[PDB]
Amino acid sequence: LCGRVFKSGETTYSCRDCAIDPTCVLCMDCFQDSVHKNHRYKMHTSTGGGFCDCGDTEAWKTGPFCVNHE
Ligand SMILES: [Zn+2]
Ligand SMILES: [Zn+2]
Ligand SMILES: [Zn+2]
Repeated sequence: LCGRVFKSGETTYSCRDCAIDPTCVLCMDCFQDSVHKNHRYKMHTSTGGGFCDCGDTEAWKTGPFCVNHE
């Protein structure tokens, strides 16, 4: 599990194809090493205090782990 806490302004990513809902999100480092960079991804600018869902098998229809966290 990544679980990194986002700072305000940080760039993060959801996947329209795989996210169970629009709040499922990856930090940039996880996103870049994930299957979702080749999907219908959607960038989000953090308000601050959200967290990365990399490794959460409940959050992603495919590829819940990036290469770093597999
Ligand atoms: Zn992460
Ligand atoms: Zn990861
Ligand atoms: Zn995806």
